[PDB]
Amino acid sequence: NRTDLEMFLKKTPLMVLEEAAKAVYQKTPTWGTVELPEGFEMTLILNEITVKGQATSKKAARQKAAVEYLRKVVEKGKHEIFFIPGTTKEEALSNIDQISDKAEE
Repeated sequence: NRTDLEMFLKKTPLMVLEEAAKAVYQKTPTWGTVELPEGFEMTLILNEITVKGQATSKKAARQKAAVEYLRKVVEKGKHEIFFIPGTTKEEALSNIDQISDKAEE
């Protein structure tokens, strides 16, 4: 956000996490890989927010996890963890949602 370059690097969803964990506590995020009959479960921890997601792929495993985290933020009116821009309600949701879709092109 500070620089246009950041917008470009925002190509991946993990960029939002790296910036969120950093701008909030200047600390890196925590990931965990589980092996269960269901497949693989990703555990994401962020200071006070912790989320988990089950998936059959590694790429989709983290993506789903990083999303659950962001959601908890909006609920606590703290979407500004890194500065998620949302002129309106749907803008905040829709904005993030696009960060996931833009994963490809």
